[PDB]
Amino acid sequence: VYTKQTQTT
Amino acid sequence: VYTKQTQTT
Amino acid sequence: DRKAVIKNADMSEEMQQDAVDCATQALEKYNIEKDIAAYIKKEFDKKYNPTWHCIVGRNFGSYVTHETRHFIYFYLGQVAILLFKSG
Amino acid sequence: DRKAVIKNADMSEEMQQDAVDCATQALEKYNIEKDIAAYIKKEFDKKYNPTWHCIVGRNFGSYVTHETRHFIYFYLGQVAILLFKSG
Ligand code: NA
Ligand code: NA
Repeated sequence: VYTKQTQTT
Repeated sequence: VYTKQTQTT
Repeated sequence: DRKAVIKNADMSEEMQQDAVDCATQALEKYNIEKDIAAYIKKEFDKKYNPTWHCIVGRNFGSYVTHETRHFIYFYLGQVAILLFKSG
Repeated sequence: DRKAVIKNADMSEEMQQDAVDCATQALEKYNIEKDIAAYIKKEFDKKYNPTWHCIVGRNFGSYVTHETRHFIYFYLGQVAILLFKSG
């Protein structure tokens, strides 16, 4: 189990 | 536990 | 400042006003949507237990599965916020 | 038609090309982002087990928690797709 930040360009 | 559809205006 | 509108909610009426607070603080602090989203996520993981997921944006559609009573979706101004508990 | 670009992935290299397939079919079939998102979600819940969540949009930031090896984020053309397994 991990964690991710995502952001659109 | 349930399920939801969401859509921006 | 910004105007809180709840669009779909399955969540204690108190945790809702709470979710708006955590977001209003997040909007006041951060600018990037990714960043705003982590603040809210982390705060809810803290207060109520893991595992929250948060989406912040002006344009997206979602289809998620959430634990009963642990789901909110709302606008703060023109940004929209999805905050659910699954995991 | 559309150009698949993977931005962040933690997922079997095969399930990735698979995630693009499920999305390419979804884009060919549906138009609303919410709808596209349910198609992909449901297909992955079907193939690989519950519980997938999918976000489809042109503008959003996210902060989610996902089971190890069950996370992809990519663009099909100008729409972006987040597909993770938590729950
Ligand atoms: Na916090
Ligand atoms: Na399917």
